[PDB]
Amino acid sequence: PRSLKKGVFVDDHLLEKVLELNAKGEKRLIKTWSRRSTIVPEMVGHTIAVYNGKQHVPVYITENMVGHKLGEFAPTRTYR
Amino acid sequence: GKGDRRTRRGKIWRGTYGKYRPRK
Amino acid sequence: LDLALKRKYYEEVRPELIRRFGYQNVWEVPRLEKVVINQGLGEAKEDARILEKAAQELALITGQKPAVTRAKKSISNFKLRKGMPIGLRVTLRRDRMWIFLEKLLNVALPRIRDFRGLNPNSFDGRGNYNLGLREQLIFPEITYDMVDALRGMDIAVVTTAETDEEARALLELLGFPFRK
Amino acid sequence: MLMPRRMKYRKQQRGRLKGATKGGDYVAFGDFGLVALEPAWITAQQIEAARVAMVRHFRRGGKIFIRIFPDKPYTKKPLEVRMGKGKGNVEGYVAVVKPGRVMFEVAGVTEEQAMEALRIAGHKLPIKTKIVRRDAY
Amino acid sequence: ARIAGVEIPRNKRVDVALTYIYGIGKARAKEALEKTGINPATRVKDLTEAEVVRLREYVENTWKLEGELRAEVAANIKRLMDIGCYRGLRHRRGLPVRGQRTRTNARTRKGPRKTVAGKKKAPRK
RNA sequence: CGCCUCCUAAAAGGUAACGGAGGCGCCCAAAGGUCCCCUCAGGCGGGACGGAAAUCCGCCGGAGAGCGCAAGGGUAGAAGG
RNA sequence: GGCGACACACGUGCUACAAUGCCCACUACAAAGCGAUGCCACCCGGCAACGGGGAGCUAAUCGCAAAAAGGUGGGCCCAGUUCGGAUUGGGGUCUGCAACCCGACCCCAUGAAGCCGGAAUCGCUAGUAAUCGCGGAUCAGCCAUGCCGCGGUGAAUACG
RNA sequence: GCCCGGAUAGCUCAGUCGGUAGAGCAGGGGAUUGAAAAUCCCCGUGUCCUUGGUUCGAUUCCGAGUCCGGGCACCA
RNA sequence: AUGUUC
Repeated sequence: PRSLKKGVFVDDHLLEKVLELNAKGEKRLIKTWSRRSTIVPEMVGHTIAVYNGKQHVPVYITENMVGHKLGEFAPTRTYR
Repeated sequence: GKGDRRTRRGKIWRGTYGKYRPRK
Repeated sequence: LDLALKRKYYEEVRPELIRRFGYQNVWEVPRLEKVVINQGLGEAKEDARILEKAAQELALITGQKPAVTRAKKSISNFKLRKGMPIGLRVTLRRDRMWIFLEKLLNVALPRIRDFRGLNPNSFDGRGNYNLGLREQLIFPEITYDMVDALRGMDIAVVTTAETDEEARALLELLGFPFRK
Repeated sequence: MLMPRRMKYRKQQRGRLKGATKGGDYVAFGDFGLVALEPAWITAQQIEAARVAMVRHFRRGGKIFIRIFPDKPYTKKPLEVRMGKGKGNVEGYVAVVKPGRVMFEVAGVTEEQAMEALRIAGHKLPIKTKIVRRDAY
Repeated sequence: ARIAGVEIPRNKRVDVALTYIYGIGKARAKEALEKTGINPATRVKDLTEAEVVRLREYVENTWKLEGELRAEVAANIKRLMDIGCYRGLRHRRGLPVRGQRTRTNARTRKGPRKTVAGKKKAPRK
C-alpha cells in the first residue's frame, strides 16, 4: 500500500551526505548514529553503518531493497 | 464469520467504514 | 485420414527440412520410429477387484485393448506387499496414432494444469524421450469421465533422433514448445 | 592411538599349510629398494616393529613402498593333545613370503636415512637386505 | 470446461461452483456479467456453450495467475533470504512473515510443537 | 553313528585322520506329458505418485541372470522364461 | 537496541465445529451518553476509504444516528459445507512532521483449524439465564475483544 | 577354557511358529491440593550386543567372538 | 463404608 504519497520521510544531514558522493564521487563508505528513513537508488552499494540501538549493524546496501526502506533490513534482538 | 470482514458481523465489532458503509 | 500430419509432414515438413539444414538420404533423415504407451500405480489386492475397475475404463479410453501385467506373489516386497502387478501396455504406428493425437495435442494439451509452458527438455540424447503424468479427463474425447475412477499414468517416445536434435526438431515443427 | 588390526575386510575361511616357493618378486615401483633374505610366513608384528624406529628415526618424515599382503593367520591349539577347531585364528596373520622376495623401496631421504633405513629395518628382523638399482625401472 | 489449467468445476449453477477455486477474486466474475453479462443464473450443466467458450479463454489467455500466484510466493519470501531481510529470518525459520506477537501461537509457517522441560520444581502460574 | 557339493587328494580313476565350509528324511497335479514363444541378469538415460528401488524405451552388454530347496557342473543350439 | 525477547505449562476473554447455520433490496423500534475552538447535515469525486467542500447550534432546534436484534421476498439441500480465519501478497489510506520492530484502516487474493474437548473447575431462583447493541474514561492518532455505562428479547427450575 | 541354557525403552519382564513391537513400571505434562503424596487423562525416547547369512522379508532358522546363568572338570 | 503429609 505504501502510503504518504510524497514527502514520505528523510532527514537533513544524511542528504548533504549522498549528494556529496553523487557529486564529488563515490569516494569512501561511511557510518551512522541512529536510524529511520526510506530507501532510494542513488546511494546503494555505497554501504555504511547502522548502529542498531545495541551494536553496529550496517548494510552493504543493494537493489533487492528496490524502493522499500530501512524498516525491513534493520536487524537486532537476541536469539539462539 | 465473526472475526471476518466484507460483511457487517465484523465491521461492527471492529470499526471500519470503507466501500461498505457510505450511501450513494 | 487425409488431414494434418498427412499432407502436413508428407508435403510440408520435407520442403522445409531442405535448406533448413543440409540433409542427405530420405530413409536416413529425421524420420520416425514408434509410439509407446505405459502405466503403473502401487496397489495390488485391495480387494483384487478395484484393480479391474481401472482395467475397465482406461484402455478403451484411448481406443485400444492392450495386454496385461498383474500380480507377482503375496510377499513382503520392499515398496509394498501388493500382490505385485505393475500396470499394462500397448503401442501403435497406424492412423490410430494419427488423428488420435492431432486432437489430444492441439486440444487436450493447452487445457493443461498450467499453460504458457512446454517440456522439451525432459530429453535423453537421441530418439529417446520421456514425460510422466497424472491426469485423465484432459483428453479431448475424454473430458471429465469417471470421477468414481481417478489415478496416475506415464508415457515414452521413439524416433531416429540422432539426439534430441531430431527430437526437438519435431518440437516446434507442429507445436511442442520450449518450457520458459 | 591406533590399536586396530587389518585383514581382508572379513574372514576368507581359515585353512592352509605351507611351501617355500624358493623366493620371488620383480623390479620395483620405487627408489632405494629393500631386498629380503629369509623364506617364511610373516607376522603383523615383525612388520610394525620395523617401519617404526625408521619413521621417527625419520623425524621430519620418511616413506617407502610396501609390497605383499596378509593371507592366513594360524592355528596352535593353546593346550593339551590335539583335535578339531582352529585356535590361533584372530591371533596372527601371515603374509606370503619368498626367499629374497622384494618388500620395500624408500625415497625422499638419501643414503643418509635411506642407507640405515634398510640396515635397521633388516636388523629389526633376523634376515637382512640390500638396496635398489635399475633392473627395469 | 477448461477456462484455465483444467477447470474441474461442473455439476451445479454458476452460483455453486465459482470461486471455490484457488486464486479467486469474485470481482472479474461480476465483470463476465458486467462488461458483458455472462450471468450467474445458468446451471453450469447447461452453461450456454456460447457463455462457456467466451468465458473459457475469457481468463485462460493473457490472465496470469494460479500457478503464477505461486510465483511471487517465492519472490517475496525467497527474495528476502537471497538478500538480507529480517522478516527474512522469519519465513525462513517457520516464522509467520506477518510481524505481530511473540510466544503466543506459531501455526503459521511450521506449526505444532516439541517440548523440553523446566527449572526443577517449575510451577504453573 | 545314513546319505548330499567342493577341499584335503600329490593331472587317469581310487585315497585316509574327534581336519575347513556348507546341506536332506520334504514338497509338487502342477513345481508333471506334449508343441509353437523369449533373455537374462544389467550398466545409461529420457523421463507422476517413483530418494537404490515405483515403472517404461533406445545402446551396450551372452550368461555373472537363471533353471523347487545346499554346493557343484551344465546351460542363452536353455533344462532355462 | 530493550520489558510489545522463544522451546514448551494454568487463566481469563473472541470465534469454527455451521445447514434454527446462509445473504440482500429494502423496509420497523430502546435507554446512556456525549457537543465547543465541539458532534459536522448534506451533494458528491470516489464502487469505497478518505476528502473536498459548507450551514447549524454560536448552543438540547444545528452532531454523533442510520439503526442494531427484525420484516419480508427473493435466493443453498449437514458437505468439515453460499462454513470458516489462520493466514500470506499488495494496492491507496489516515491522525503523529513522520507509524520497520508495533499504529489504527478503504479496498484485491489467501482456507490452520474444526463435526462441541479427558480428568475436570465456573455465574446465577427472575427477568433469571441467555441475546443483539449503543454511548464513558482514557491516548494527541492505537490491536480497550479491556473493565465502564444502557437497553429493543427474553426461559428453568428448587423432594429436600 | 565342555556342553545346555543367558544380552528388549529408564530398568523389573512377555512375544509356538516371521511381514501393522509391548506392557509394569518408568518419566513427561494437563486436570488436584493450601501445599503435597494417592490419582483420572494422554503420549512418545528402543538400530530388541555390534558383525556376518537367508528369504522379497528376520526380534523369532544360521555362525562368530565381548561378554550372562546352569550344569561342567573324577580314580587317577 | 475407603483415605497420608508441612
